[PDB]
Amino acid sequence: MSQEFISKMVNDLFLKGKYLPKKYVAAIISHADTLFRQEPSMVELENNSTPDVKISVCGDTHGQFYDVLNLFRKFGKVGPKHTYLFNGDFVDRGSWSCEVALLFYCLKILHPNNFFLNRGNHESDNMNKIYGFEDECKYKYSQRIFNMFAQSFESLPLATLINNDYLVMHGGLPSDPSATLSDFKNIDRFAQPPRDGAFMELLWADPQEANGMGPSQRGHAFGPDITDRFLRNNKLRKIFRSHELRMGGVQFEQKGKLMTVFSAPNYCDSQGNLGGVIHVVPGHGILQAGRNDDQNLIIETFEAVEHPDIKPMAY
Amino acid sequence: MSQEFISKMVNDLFLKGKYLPKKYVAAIISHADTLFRQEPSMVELENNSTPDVKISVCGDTHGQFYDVLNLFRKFGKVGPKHTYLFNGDFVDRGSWSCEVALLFYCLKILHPNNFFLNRGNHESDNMNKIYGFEDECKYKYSQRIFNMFAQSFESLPLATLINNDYLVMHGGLPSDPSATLSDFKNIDRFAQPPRDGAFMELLWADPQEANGMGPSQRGHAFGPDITDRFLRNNKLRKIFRSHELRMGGVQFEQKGKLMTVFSAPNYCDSQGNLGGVIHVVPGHGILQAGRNDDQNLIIETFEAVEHPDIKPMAYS
Ligand SMILES: [Fe+3]
Ligand SMILES: [Fe+3]
Ligand SMILES: [Fe+3]
Ligand SMILES: [Fe+3]
Ligand code: NA
Repeated sequence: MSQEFISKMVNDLFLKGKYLPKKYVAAIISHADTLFRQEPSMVELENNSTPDVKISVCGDTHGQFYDVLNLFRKFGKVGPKHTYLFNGDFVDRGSWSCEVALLFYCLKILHPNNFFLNRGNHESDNMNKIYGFEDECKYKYSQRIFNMFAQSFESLPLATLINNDYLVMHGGLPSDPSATLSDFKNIDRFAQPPRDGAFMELLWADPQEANGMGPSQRGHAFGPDITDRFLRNNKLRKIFRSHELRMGGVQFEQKGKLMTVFSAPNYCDSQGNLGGVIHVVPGHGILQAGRNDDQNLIIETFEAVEHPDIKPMAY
Repeated sequence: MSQEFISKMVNDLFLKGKYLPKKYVAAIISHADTLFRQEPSMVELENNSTPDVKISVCGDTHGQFYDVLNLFRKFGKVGPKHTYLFNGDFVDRGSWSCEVALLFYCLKILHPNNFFLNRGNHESDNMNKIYGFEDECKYKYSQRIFNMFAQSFESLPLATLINNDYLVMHGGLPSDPSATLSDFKNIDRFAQPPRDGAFMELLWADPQEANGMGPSQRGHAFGPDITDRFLRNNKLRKIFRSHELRMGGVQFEQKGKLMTVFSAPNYCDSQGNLGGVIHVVPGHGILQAGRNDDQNLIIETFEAVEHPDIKPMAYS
């Protein structure tokens, strides 16, 4: 694996609407799978000690390869100076789910210490059957290749902690006031998300602005009182999560205790929304009234880009 | 991965009729899969340069965990002084196919340079469906774990070459007089065995003592004239292969040009056969009239051992 390999794959193959030989796909899915399996259920990251490493957090990409690429061209390439985290939901809906999954896997292999993924609710069997990926995968490669992706999904961490300040999961928090970091750490993640419990809430829960807890519009809703309690109990600053569309790519929520970052711009070729990113860069933050109250954070946004004459879920 | 990890797995888990947590199985199958996938379709091994590394070749084990263990207790453990190669057909028929697959995978991870596998015809979807592994795997673990094993099978090399003298595949040779080592080397192996072709012949063909080629008792039969031609064309000494039972564990065949090693003793709790092994140890061979004519080879054999009150294919 080399940057050379990714460039040819991206430029020579995926941008000409060609697929990788099935032997490479398998090698990639398998090497990525092995890497993530060595990782704890909650990855712990820091750049306090390494001043000039920028950590970026991105949200849903839902197989929008062309925006992912743009995201990379605008915000910079993954490297020793530049870690990234994708907070799940990178497959389904978009019609280049395989191409995103594969870049991410390659990147994981090439920069195992500068590239990170949380599982999102769509990196699951139930979701892929319904929402696109399975069909796209079977069409482009095979049932066996799909199974390989599906297995790899069980290996993805459920949450990632940054600078002991920010906790990041695709969905939200459990409403259990007992819940702690070590609870998330010890989760038996190599399986499908369960019906109830913190495993599913990490992947399914949405915040609300009302206090308390309740059923969501679609797991559960959790109010700013639940977030606050969790943050102070666990010596954190904020929650970052994704799982919901935000017209402005990232949204400052729950009186600052929470941010949603969503990185699938003009979602479903329809929403005309921005995608977002959250640089954690300690002490070089850029404050804005109503968007960022933290001196370690830069919030940027990005617009959708053109993509080939293909529908969403074209498979 | 450590020898510690294998010993607990073997002794504390598999010998008490318990299974590994599904998370370990997946990790193991996946780390082994990755390792083999880095390997060429024909692996090339040598101990000429490293005098005191013994290379052992074994044949079919068909999920007979207890004899595999014994094999290791008799012949010695895999290590920097002691490479091993299993020549396929380690799953199916025997009722501890998962346990053998898993030791082999662990061993591959622990000694990636001292442990080697050729794919055998049973390390395929068609065979596992019919012959036991799929049922055993689904019963003990899950469909997903079975698929993981199945995928890993596509990564296993099709042949292995030793000291540029001995060529080792599970089944046999193609009858194509063009066939060369580089032909085997360049095979797109990550797939199921095809209907015709050198891919399938490496895994399915049987030798015969009559000259020429023909349909086998079950791919094709290949005579001593085909072997000889292949050996001299390719600057080799012998073929080693497995895929057939031999009452004496290893058999010297085709006027010395070929040997069958088979390492599943008392096959199907029925045959009362010996299992075999072929040490290649350059210049410390032990010659026997009618068994070994090569000063680089030691042929040993081993007897079957007791195993728990379980039938063969107790899950099919
Ligand atoms: Fe989503
Ligand atoms: Fe989601
Ligand atoms: Fe066999
Ligand atoms: Fe066989
Ligand atoms: Na792997």
